[PDB]
Amino acid sequence: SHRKFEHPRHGSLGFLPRKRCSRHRGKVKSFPKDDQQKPCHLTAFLGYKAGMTHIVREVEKPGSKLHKKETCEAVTIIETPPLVIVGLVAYVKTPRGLRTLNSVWAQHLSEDVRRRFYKNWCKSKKKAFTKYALKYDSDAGKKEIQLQLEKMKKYATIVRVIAHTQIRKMKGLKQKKAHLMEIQVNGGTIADKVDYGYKFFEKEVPVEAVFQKDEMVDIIGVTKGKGYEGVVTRWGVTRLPRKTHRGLRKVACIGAWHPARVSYTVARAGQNGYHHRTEMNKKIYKMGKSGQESHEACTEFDRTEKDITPMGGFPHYGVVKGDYLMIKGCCVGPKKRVVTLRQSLLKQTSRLALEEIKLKFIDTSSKFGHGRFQTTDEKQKFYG
Amino acid sequence: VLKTELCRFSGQKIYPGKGIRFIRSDSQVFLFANSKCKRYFHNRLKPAKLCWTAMYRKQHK
Amino acid sequence: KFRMSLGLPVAATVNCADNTGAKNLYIISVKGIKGRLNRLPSACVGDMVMATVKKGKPDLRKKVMPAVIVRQRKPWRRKDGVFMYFEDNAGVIVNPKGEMKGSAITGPIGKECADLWPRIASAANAIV
RNA sequence: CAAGGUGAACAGCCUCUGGCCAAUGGAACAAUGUAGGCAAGGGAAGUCGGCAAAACGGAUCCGUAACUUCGGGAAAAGGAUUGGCUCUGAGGACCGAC
RNA sequence: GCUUGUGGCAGCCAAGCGAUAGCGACGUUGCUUUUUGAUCCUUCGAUGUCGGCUCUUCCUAUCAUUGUGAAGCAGAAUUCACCAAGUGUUGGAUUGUUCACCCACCAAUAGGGAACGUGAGCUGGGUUUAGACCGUCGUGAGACAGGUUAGUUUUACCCUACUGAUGACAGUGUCGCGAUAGUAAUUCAACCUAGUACGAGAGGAACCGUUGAUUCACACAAUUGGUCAUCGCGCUUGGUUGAAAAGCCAGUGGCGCGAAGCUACCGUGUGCCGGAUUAUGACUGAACCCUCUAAGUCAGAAUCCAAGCUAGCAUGCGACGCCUCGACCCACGUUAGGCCCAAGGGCCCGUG
RNA sequence: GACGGGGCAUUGUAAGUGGCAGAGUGACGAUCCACUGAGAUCCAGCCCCGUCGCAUUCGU
Ligand SMILES: [K+]
Ligand SMILES: [K+]
Ligand SMILES: [K+]
Ligand SMILES: [K+]
Ligand SMILES: [K+]
Ligand SMILES: [K+]
Ligand SMILES: [K+]
Ligand SMILES: [K+]
Ligand SMILES: [K+]
Ligand SMILES: [K+]
Ligand SMILES: [K+]
Ligand SMILES: [K+]
Ligand SMILES: [K+]
Ligand SMILES: [K+]
Ligand SMILES: [Mg+2]
Ligand SMILES: [Mg+2]
Ligand SMILES: [Mg+2]
Ligand SMILES: [Mg+2]
Ligand SMILES: [Mg+2]
Ligand SMILES: [Mg+2]
Ligand SMILES: [Mg+2]
Ligand SMILES: [Mg+2]
Ligand SMILES: [Mg+2]
Ligand SMILES: [Mg+2]
Ligand SMILES: [Mg+2]
Ligand SMILES: [Mg+2]
Ligand SMILES: [Mg+2]
Ligand SMILES: [Mg+2]
Ligand SMILES: [Mg+2]
Ligand SMILES: [Mg+2]
Ligand SMILES: [Mg+2]
Ligand SMILES: [Mg+2]
Ligand SMILES: [Mg+2]
Ligand SMILES: [Mg+2]
Ligand SMILES: [Mg+2]
Ligand SMILES: [Mg+2]
Ligand SMILES: [Mg+2]
Ligand SMILES: [Mg+2]
Ligand SMILES: [Mg+2]
Ligand SMILES: [Mg+2]
Ligand SMILES: [Mg+2]
Ligand SMILES: [Mg+2]
Ligand SMILES: [Mg+2]
Ligand SMILES: [Mg+2]
Ligand SMILES: [Mg+2]
Ligand SMILES: [Mg+2]
Ligand SMILES: [Mg+2]
Ligand SMILES: [Mg+2]
Ligand SMILES: [Mg+2]
Ligand SMILES: [Mg+2]
Ligand SMILES: [Mg+2]
Ligand SMILES: [Mg+2]
Ligand SMILES: [Mg+2]
Ligand SMILES: [Mg+2]
Ligand SMILES: [Mg+2]
Ligand SMILES: [Mg+2]
Ligand SMILES: [Mg+2]
Repeated sequence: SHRKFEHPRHGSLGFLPRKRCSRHRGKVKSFPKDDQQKPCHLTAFLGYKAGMTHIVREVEKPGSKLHKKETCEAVTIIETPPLVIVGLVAYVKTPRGLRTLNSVWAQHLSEDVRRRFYKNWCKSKKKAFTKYALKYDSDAGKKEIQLQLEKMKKYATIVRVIAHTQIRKMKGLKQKKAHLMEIQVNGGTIADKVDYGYKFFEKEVPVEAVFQKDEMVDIIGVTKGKGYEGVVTRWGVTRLPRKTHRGLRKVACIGAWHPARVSYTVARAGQNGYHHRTEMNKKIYKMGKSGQESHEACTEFDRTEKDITPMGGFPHYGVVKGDYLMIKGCCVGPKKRVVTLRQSLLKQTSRLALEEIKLKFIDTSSKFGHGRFQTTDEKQKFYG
Repeated sequence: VLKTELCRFSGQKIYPGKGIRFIRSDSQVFLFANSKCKRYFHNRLKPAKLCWTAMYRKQHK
Repeated sequence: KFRMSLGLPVAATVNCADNTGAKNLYIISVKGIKGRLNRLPSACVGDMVMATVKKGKPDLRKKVMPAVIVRQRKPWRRKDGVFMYFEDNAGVIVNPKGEMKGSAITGPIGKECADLWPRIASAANAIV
């Protein structure tokens, strides 16, 4: 018989299976559509989640009750020091889909990125790319490099840069192995893309070359793991009555007599968390550039000299010394987790997209307690 | 920044984006710095008796 | 109105802050809210509710009448990032067009209530 | 047979004499259990049903309705108080205890 | 399971009502298996018999929401019909209910199936064991399909299914592709439009735009809230170490506060672009002046397919790094057209 | 790496010494005040840096 009352189903079938992600670094599953009229540029970046704080700003939005009034907003800090370009990858079209044409690597690769090619770096002879580097010394070897680049200009339809992070700049990460990813170039002609990506070899590309203030971006990462979980927390089903024999944290009926099988749509217990997620439309509130006034947490209204890092450091992270992004709201994953930042796939012709953010105050109180001072200088002057 | 408030119970500074505001039945506004200063004043503890508050230090100095 | 924390579900009894003669209002439903299975309809400051009078004048009792919540004990966040609450839960009897049945209000009222209901805002003493 | 303290008390809780650490051990803290807790705001809307839980609780003072077989109801209901310290008064035997 | 009288739903005719806006008597044709009967085919070396709670899917005979056609459609509202099952369909009083009937909210509170879904999922209020009352019946023991009250709900470690977890498949690692499978967003309000269109008047819309909220989903912890054996600090009862200081026991002695972590619509953030079409309305246009159709076209949706998002051991694939029996033969394109009228040809020591 | 130092945080002012502070009693005496926002704890999954250490397989 039909169910007595209607309620919508718990959870989405569009994120199935709720398993552990097969990767740790978030993966771009689709780059923005290439517009060959625009200049050559990168479409993605890698960063690390430092922590959260809250800001105060005055809202300019006609028709809203918040118009000309200040609002408090939680922001996530993502430390994004510049990436190093170490290679180029070309793709050609094919009736089966895109296919890697060839790749060209730079002569100098740091040991941080070379650790990525080893399970046990310190037990090995560290021979990776040692003979490849010899093409840049002879003259027949340089001929191959130029021939590979010319093949890229003639046959490729997609050109991507091979870039890695400078993971040793963040000492609190306690990691020497860099993160490596492919980033698409989305401007100009194929010859323009190849020339643009080749001039960047062994060079640092800052976050300001990819994103700007007040832009909506997509954040890709793996959420926080939680291990084996029951249906009440994993799927959000309701608890049974207190009187329930053999426990109350289950789904009561897991299916009818027919079909004589359990369906894939019924909530079951299993892994919760550590899933790949692509979250879009996160606004950039600030770009903190190392060696500039924009790096400090002082605003035009607050002239107090303070750093972005809260008192006592970012809990479980450390001190932010490199370039960073302030982003409205929450972000996937725990602290220290590597996050992939991608340009929006759609046109951002909206008021929230086109709004101009002006910060009034940045909180730098300690997040390890009920912090009440904005700086260590203020705390010491208070106690004498 | 400049628009900062004082705690009604402990007398310490409150920065924008924080604060617990309690309205008493007689239209009195009490702003509290955090959960400790709010639980006190609801347990009816007098701030002049707690050594760490501004009022106590004012009377004892 | 912005989202506020809901503190007053159905069967909550709140103080009557006007001078009509009612002592308490017993909330039986909240207007404007479509439901979910097993979820109790819940009101906050600035919501019109259907209530009865359990204590008060005999002529006010035994009838369903509209009322607007003016004070709530459950803390709610304002956009400036401050959490606010009152010492008690209170409401005022109105008509379905939003006019106050009484003439005077005891105690303060919320700014969220005054914004929506100009006639309640006119009879209020303090608007915090 | 049956000790000391608290206390009205062979209550509960701690201790002395005497007796025991015998109940397979080690590593780790997933789901679901079992046993035991807390939880903002609301307060039975849950459920056949307040099931379960929570609230009450000792002592002292005040005060206590209908009804009644005049014996009760009655600890009805409803209020207030209670620590520590320094003292003071009263109550005895031929110096003492509460 | 068969049947479909009865139950429910849908048609044909057109006497009438107000012929076919909407209805429709007298007749007459069907469909369906959420009614009840009829039957007795399966099961009596047993398929756990009501109802509700929980949870997922499915249908359409569509209640609301999207797009339309009609009116006895001025507006507002309402009614009839079409394409449509994408998304919703609620909180309560009495009752064991199913069914019912009222209160209220709502865009709306549509109907149903899945062994009358679902008891090794629960519950056990009802039915229906043994105790015991009452009424009626019986000489009686006892009966009642009448009422009432008290009455044990067993087992999964097996196979599969489902949810997750490792993993071989001719070195090892990094970066990739993407067949295929899944899938998601939803509804309402305020303001402006506007007291405008319309209307004698009373009344009284809507598009665009803007700002919010509901239901759902996916995250997250800056703040607020919750959580304590941080046994972190403080206070405190009884005991105990000759006192004091310092502790300990009372399985967490108790109380207050309590970071961290976890966590709440009880907190915060985010949730998506193109193509093809349905219904319908049209263009051109014959058949045969006309004609949305015959050929040929257009616009078109809460629709579909993509894209995006999740997986990807698809025994699939790419790039890169590092080394212990003569098997003879390449045109595109069209058949209401390019000599052809099939390789039914041509080539080749075809011969040792 | 182990300590340690600093930052940050929680609780709420330690022990000890001293006081012509202290109801009163015949030296006792709850408590109060000063040293003293003191003392204690703080990664175990917080942040930043003087003392001491540091076997089994695989060939495309
Ligand atoms: K059912
Ligand atoms: K959640
Ligand atoms: K429940
Ligand atoms: K409703
Ligand atoms: K457990
Ligand atoms: K009840
Ligand atoms: K029939
Ligand atoms: K049988
Ligand atoms: K019994
Ligand atoms: K798809
Ligand atoms: K906490
Ligand atoms: K290889
Ligand atoms: K001391
Ligand atoms: K002190
Ligand atoms: Mg239904
Ligand atoms: Mg993709
Ligand atoms: Mg049971
Ligand atoms: Mg914190
Ligand atoms: Mg329910
Ligand atoms: Mg004896
Ligand atoms: Mg005694
Ligand atoms: Mg005893
Ligand atoms: Mg045993
Ligand atoms: Mg064991
Ligand atoms: Mg509670
Ligand atoms: Mg109450
Ligand atoms: Mg009830
Ligand atoms: Mg109910
Ligand atoms: Mg009942
Ligand atoms: Mg009980
Ligand atoms: Mg009585
Ligand atoms: Mg019939
Ligand atoms: Mg007829
Ligand atoms: Mg059998
Ligand atoms: Mg069975
Ligand atoms: Mg059986
Ligand atoms: Mg249909
Ligand atoms: Mg449907
Ligand atoms: Mg059936
Ligand atoms: Mg059944
Ligand atoms: Mg059973
Ligand atoms: Mg059952
Ligand atoms: Mg079963
Ligand atoms: Mg029974
Ligand atoms: Mg019986
Ligand atoms: Mg007889
Ligand atoms: Mg019975
Ligand atoms: Mg006119
Ligand atoms: Mg002691
Ligand atoms: Mg002992
Ligand atoms: Mg205890
Ligand atoms: Mg939420
Ligand atoms: Mg025509
Ligand atoms: Mg057509
Ligand atoms: Mg079209
Ligand atoms: Mg330290
Ligand atoms: Mg550690």
